[PDB]
Amino acid sequence: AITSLTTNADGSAGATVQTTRLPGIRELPQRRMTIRSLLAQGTMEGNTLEYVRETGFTNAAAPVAEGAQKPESSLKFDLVQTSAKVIAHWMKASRQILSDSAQLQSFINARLLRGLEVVEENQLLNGNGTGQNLLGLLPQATAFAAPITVANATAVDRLRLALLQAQLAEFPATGIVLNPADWAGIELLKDTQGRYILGNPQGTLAPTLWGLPVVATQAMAAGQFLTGAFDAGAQVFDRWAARVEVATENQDDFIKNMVTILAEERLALAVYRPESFIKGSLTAAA
Amino acid sequence: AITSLTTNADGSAGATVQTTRLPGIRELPQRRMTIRSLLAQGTMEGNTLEYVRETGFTNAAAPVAEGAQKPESSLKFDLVQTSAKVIAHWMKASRQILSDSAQLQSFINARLLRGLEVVEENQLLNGNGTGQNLLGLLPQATAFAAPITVANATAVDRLRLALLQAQLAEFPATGIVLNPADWAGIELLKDTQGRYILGNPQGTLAPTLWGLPVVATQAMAAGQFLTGAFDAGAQVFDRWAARVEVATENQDDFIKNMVTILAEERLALAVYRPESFIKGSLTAAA
Amino acid sequence: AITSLTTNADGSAGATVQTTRLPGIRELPQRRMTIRSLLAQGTMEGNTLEYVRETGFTNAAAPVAEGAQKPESSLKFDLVQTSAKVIAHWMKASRQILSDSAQLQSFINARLLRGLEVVEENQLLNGNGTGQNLLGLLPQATAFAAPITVANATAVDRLRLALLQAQLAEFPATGIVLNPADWAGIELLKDTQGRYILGNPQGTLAPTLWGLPVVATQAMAAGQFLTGAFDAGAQVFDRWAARVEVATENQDDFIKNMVTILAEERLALAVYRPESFIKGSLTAAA
Amino acid sequence: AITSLTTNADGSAGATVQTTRLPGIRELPQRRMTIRSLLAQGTMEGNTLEYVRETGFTNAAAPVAEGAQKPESSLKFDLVQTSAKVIAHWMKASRQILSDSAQLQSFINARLLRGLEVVEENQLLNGNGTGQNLLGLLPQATAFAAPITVANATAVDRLRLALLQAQLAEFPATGIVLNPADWAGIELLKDTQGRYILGNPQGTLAPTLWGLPVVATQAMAAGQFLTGAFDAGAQVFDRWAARVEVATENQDDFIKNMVTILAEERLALAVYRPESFIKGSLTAAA
Amino acid sequence: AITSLTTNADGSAGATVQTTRLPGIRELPQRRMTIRSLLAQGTMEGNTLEYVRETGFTNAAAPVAEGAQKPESSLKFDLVQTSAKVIAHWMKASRQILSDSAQLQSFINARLLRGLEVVEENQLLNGNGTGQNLLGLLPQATAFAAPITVANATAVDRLRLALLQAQLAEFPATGIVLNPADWAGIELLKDTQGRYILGNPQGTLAPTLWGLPVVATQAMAAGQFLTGAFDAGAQVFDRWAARVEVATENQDDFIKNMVTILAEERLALAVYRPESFIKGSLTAAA
Amino acid sequence: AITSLTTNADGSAGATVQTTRLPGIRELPQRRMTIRSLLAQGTMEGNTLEYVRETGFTNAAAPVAEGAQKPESSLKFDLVQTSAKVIAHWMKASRQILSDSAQLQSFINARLLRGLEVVEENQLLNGNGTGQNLLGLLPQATAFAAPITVANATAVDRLRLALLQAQLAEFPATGIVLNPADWAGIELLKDTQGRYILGNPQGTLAPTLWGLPVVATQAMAAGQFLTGAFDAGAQVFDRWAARVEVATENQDDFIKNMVTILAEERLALAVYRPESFIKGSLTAAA
Amino acid sequence: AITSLTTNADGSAGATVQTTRLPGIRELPQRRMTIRSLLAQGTMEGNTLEYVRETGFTNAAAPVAEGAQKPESSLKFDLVQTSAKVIAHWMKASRQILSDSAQLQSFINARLLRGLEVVEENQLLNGNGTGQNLLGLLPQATAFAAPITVANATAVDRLRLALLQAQLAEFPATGIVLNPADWAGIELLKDTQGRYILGNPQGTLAPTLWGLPVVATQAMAAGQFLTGAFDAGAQVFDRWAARVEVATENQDDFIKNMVTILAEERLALAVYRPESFIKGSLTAAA
Repeated sequence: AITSLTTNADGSAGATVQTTRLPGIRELPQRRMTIRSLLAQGTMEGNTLEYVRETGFTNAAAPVAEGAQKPESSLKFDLVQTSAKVIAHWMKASRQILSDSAQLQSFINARLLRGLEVVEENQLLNGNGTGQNLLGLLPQATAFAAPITVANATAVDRLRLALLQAQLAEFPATGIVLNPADWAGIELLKDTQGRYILGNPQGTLAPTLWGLPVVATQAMAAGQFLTGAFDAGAQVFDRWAARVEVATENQDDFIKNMVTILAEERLALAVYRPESFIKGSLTAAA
Repeated sequence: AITSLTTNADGSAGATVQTTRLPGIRELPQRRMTIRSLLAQGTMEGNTLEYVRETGFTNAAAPVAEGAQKPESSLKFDLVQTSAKVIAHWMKASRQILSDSAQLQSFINARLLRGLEVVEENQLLNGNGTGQNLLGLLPQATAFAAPITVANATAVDRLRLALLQAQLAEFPATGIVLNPADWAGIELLKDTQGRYILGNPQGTLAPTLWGLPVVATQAMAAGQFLTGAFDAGAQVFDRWAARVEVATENQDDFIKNMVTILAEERLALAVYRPESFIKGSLTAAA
Repeated sequence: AITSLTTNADGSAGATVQTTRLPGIRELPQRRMTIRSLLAQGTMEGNTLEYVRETGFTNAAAPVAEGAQKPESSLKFDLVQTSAKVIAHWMKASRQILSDSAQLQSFINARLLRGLEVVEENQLLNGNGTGQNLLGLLPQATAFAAPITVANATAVDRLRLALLQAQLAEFPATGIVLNPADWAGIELLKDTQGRYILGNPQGTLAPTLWGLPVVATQAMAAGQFLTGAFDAGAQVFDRWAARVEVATENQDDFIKNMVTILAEERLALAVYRPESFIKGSLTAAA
Repeated sequence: AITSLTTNADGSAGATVQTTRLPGIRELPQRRMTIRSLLAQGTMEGNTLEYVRETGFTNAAAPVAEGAQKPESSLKFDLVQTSAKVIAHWMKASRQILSDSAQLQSFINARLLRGLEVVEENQLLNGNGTGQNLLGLLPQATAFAAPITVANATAVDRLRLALLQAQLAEFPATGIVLNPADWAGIELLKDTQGRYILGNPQGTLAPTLWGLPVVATQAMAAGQFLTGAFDAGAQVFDRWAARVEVATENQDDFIKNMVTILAEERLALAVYRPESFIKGSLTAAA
Repeated sequence: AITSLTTNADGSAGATVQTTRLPGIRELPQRRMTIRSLLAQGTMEGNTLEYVRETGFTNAAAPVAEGAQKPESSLKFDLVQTSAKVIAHWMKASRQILSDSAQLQSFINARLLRGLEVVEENQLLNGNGTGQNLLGLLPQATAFAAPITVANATAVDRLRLALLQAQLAEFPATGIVLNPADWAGIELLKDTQGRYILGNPQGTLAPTLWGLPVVATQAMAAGQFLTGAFDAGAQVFDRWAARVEVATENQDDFIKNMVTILAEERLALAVYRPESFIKGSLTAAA
Repeated sequence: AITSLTTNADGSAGATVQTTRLPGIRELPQRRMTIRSLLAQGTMEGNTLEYVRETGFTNAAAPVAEGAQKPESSLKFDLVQTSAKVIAHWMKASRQILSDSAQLQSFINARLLRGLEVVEENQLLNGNGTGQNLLGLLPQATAFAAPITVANATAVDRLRLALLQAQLAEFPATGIVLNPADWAGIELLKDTQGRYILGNPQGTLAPTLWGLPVVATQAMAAGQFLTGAFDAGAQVFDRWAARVEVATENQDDFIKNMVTILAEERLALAVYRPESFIKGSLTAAA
Repeated sequence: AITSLTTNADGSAGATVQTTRLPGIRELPQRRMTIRSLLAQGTMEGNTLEYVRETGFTNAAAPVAEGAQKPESSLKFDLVQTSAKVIAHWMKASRQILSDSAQLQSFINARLLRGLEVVEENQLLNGNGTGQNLLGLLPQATAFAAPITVANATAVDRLRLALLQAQLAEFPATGIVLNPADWAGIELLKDTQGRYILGNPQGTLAPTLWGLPVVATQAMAAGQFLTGAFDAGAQVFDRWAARVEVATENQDDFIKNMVTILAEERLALAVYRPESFIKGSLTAAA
């Protein structure tokens, strides 16, 4: 009998129907990439930067008599330099594949310059600074030392101690950065009875601790926190931009009907006062 | 000794009284069958649907030297197709038994309509997908792994960990489905002193948890939960509607005084994102 | 010396003073008779009541191929019947004791039919139904089995578990019935510190719990509870009414100057769904 | 020189200054005497009051078969009688003391009238009943027994248990009476942590407990409480009123220039239902 | 060289600049002296006052038989006398010091009155009465004995027990007076955890306890308290006033150019009820 | 290949790129300059200030007998002197370094001005007064002796004891000054169950304790407090401004090509009440 | 008679002549300041200056075939730095002398400037470079090596060979600097028969040898010569100028009524190509 089969037997009649194509493409998810918005921004017109910073001030001012002579003071200075690194990548597509799927060219243009961001931020936060890498905020900040003793340390108390330590250095903190896996663990704090300190099973938690903005990014290792003033403690200078270029004659690609697409960034980072950033671990690690 | 006895003896006279009959028919109780309204609905034509998705991205971006070769990158696509299945069932009623029960016809119709919903819900929840079956949400869900370690196991804590794991993969959750027994167990959580954390003996608990709606259904085994975004994570495409037909000449039924009544639905299901659904145990089981 | 003494001594004169009688008769207090108003009321005019109920519904719906034969279903029905019982009692009094206290007859008439309600309620609530008794709600409901495990055994927890078990049978509860002593023991619930969870020494506690009304009748045994929906679960049919009648020649009471008074009830009870009633013990009993 | 001295030396002159007398007489304070207002008031015209009360009633209503015989019930009655007692006292004064201070007569009259109420209330509350005394509420009140069990013996728990015991006998309570010292001791109740339960150091406490008015009188012994309904539980009948008379020829008081004053009350007390009053001790006494 | 020295050497020139004088006199601080505002005021015209007060009342009223003699009562009276004392002092000043510093005249006048008030309050509060002293409240009030027993000795419980002891003698209190060094100790009460009972570190505490006003004065000894009804149990009578006299010829102040100033008070105190005031300590004193 | 290398190989061309200098100088932070604002300010037009105090006031004011000489008493006065002191300093700059870096004249002026105020506050706070220094508030303050004894020594308890000791001397306090480390330690105060007393992780703590404003300054050593009244307890008199002068011919600086810059302040301090300041240690130190 | 005499005799009226003074001051002779005019001029800001020098060029250009490849060339650079030096001197006069004659101040200024010019030239021609000396042209010039052999090698022959050697490196010479004594000795060269080598002494032309103008200055030591391209091989950068300053207040000059005048200058010298200068000795053996 007539059926939906598509074989070569009698009464197949399966090719009369056609498949329906659902519109759109199921794209992969992307992260938030909020690190760059914290710091200040600027431009340069070269390869290296240079700035001068004060280092000392004696201030030998004392009360003096009527006939005696006043004492003298002095001061010192120092110089700091940096450098700019470049990150780039390319991708090659044939000519027949293009102009067949209309929304692919632009698709690639959206997938290239996005991939520049991720690595860039991974360079901005924790870059070892050796080779062609960059020097990040995390491997350049100071360590966590307790100013005052507390009998039983808690993850919330340790952050307040870090704030106090940053304030004793005349550098008030402005923001906190830590892993979302730990910002959620903070919501799961218990007393010795069983109540919740910050968590609320029938609500949500605002992103604020001790009156300072707090941010969670996947680029931070689990069990670490970085606190301090970001707007006035560091800056990012853009030498080049995130432009995307198309080349149709690279190597022997003209006589093989292909094309290549390239993107590059060339940014740089400067940290004026490394002692205004505190980095530490949330766990005691006894 | 005239009594109400009906036995064949002296002075029985028990057959004079006639028993009365209470009107109406008492039926078995029903369930809710409320997982279809969670998802989205749509219409289809033909037998097969197909969609195109992105299945990879390399993003091999890295810093480069001044005169070195830039790194490569690549994309990858895939096409996934789903088919439509038919669910149907019939029963056969003698012609003489009808017209003696004036309400049997509507009862049969209602039972046939209700019988499709149960099997539809069972297939939508957890269907093997081999043969004529339909692939359901539960078999495609990812396993539950705790991102962090918590001191004491609690259903609220486990649900929060599941939400965190959902959020780590850039797939925010929207709804929770769990057994009503576990909801009652949650409502009976206490302290070390003996107070109630969420329960209210002089009231009732609202149906929400961690800002996400929670739904209780007997369709899931006790000690299991399922969290995800149903409004966009899957869809149900209907080909036919629930239809009922009555036949009097099927086979040799004209010469046997019988009728047949048959019902059929022919729906189908499409799951865009298998990784956006999390299933697991609400108890530690360790 | 004229005094108030009433002896045989000289100058007693104490018998001239009369003693007066306080009007009215002081009688014992009565009960509330709460059970009967909970259920539904009706009238019957026979000896036996019967109704038809569905017992099975074989669902065999399943997916099928394009050229495969569809499955079959089946139904069943049964009849359930009950009967009407009679409770009655009489009282015989002398003929001289009447017309001496003119109000004894009315007192006996009132008490004779007022004592029927207590036995009627006791039979309605707890009657084993074997022999001449009536089948009550208590011996026919289902025993309390814990659906989920709870570490500590409190009365409110067991009540919540009973409501959960009732809901698991797709039968929501509507009322709770238990002894007033157990409802008073609930107010005296202390923490480990010494505070009260529900009670208020300067106020009173409303007769509600978990959103369900609670009734405390002395008819319920101490240490037991019964939960369920009463309006749509069972009914009581009144065949006869409160009938009180007098007789002067019963037995040899014409040659003894006596009289007899009689009262009878002749009610019936029909229970529809024994699965919607949960009976249990408030204590752990283990 | 001239001074304020009053000796025989020269220039004393101190006797020319008199002494000012402060007007009025300072008096001892007064109690409240707030038990007579709890009971009902009545009048009697003889010496003895009698009333008939309907004691225990046993019904035997039970289900019966088709031809079996019906059960039998019975009643009982009792008659109780009371008596009237007299309380009086007199005081003797001289005629030279009178007519010197024109306010001693009214003072003695008021003192004689007031001194009766103290002993009258002492008899009404706690009267032995043996001899010429008057049987009070406390000797005939019902002892305290625990219907249910409680771990910690706190006074509020004991009062609630007493209210429960009164309610079980179908005799609701309406008032509580106890010593003010015990009320203050109840005020200073502590948890295990150290906080107050009912006492508010910056405020006061309302005169209610468990929804029933509470009265603190010095008449009740320390460590005792009496609860029940007072309006319908007893009555006081006034044969004579507070009567005061003055005599001059009494005994040989005409040749001694004296006078005598006498005061009499002659009240009586009747208790209808002796089992509606519960008496007990607040302490464990174990 | 020219300098700011004042020696006899060359180039001193330091005497050409004068010293600027800051206006006003920096004075010593004074207390409040609010003891006299607690009691009532009055005016007397002689030297001695006396009042008459009832002392006792036997009230030997008892129930009597029909023909028995009735019991006899009795009463008493007493007369109590007071006295008036004088406190005064004087100052001697040279005639040339005045009119050189114009404000010394009023300064001496104010100091005289302040010296009068301080000794007045110190004598009113506690004077042994021997010699020319005055009889104060401290050596005349009744000691403290706890009517009941409390497990934990806290100052607030001791004050409540003092109020109870005042009530048991039928003398309600109106105010409490104690050292301000103990108000802080009361404000510093803790739980067994570490919380605060009364005082909040972020506010102020109202001066009230158990509904009675609290007065803190340095005059009361540290560790002692005194409570009672001040406005009705004592009074202060003013024979003379606080006038000031100025004399020029005292002994030889006319030929030695002096002047003298004198101040006198001449007050008296009358205490009616020495049992309405209770004094005691706040510690356990064991 | 032309690159950015700077070696002696071919195609180096690394010397053609010049560094860029960021404008401005990165300077060290200030602290608060907050002590001066607490005290009151005034102006003087000389070299020495004086004021007059009254110190002793004997008070006999005793009760006197009739005909006896009244006792006498006396006053006292004295003068207090204070002198102005000059604090100043200078700095020597080469003539070559000036006019090469344009921003050194303004920088040096600003740093001299800022270094004046640090010594100003350090001398106002704790100066021993010997030599040519000032006598500050700290050495004139009163040691901390606890009036009462408190079991648990908390920082807030010690502060309350300080306010109590201030109040006992008729010198109420107005402000509190302590290290910010102790303020942070006060924020992290725990119960025994692990909760917070004053701290709030989702907010900030207002600077107020016991109704007194609190300022935290690095000037106080760790663990010290200086409770007192500042506005009316001391004053600061300014004579000279904080002008800055430049000289190009001081000594032999014309033949050495040098310049000098000088700054002078010449303030003075006058403390009226040395007894209203209580200094002490916050830690138990026992 | 009346003659122009001065003796004390008749006539002799020659003491009324008023001998006239010729305006202006005749002065010593000075050199012509030749060296500075040869080199290039420029202005500099700061203390040190840097410049980039090209130190290689391959220039692999060659003819190419029809379809052959092309060669590459490449380059290389480097960078070098130079500092600045200070030359100054001063003189002091008495403010009486330079107030009597105005022109002496201008003469002093001119003499100071001329001394600065002379010292500047002497440092430019030959400086050690150690300490604060400049690095002149002479200590940097390359040695002299004869490219062509000659028989007798007189001074003229050696100079011609030096010009040939300078030309053989694409740096044509522009002048010769040598001592005036050496130039005179060269001009007085005698032939074998008695004539002059350099033409005849009748030529009225500026000094010139081999078509190049010679410079006869005493700054260079006798017996040596320097040749090269001054106009494009060396630059003099003026940071400051030859200004003059006057100071009236100094070490102690205000007391002694003196005044000081200072003249000072800063300069730098840059030698781009040290191989463009040939230095040598005119005598072959020495």
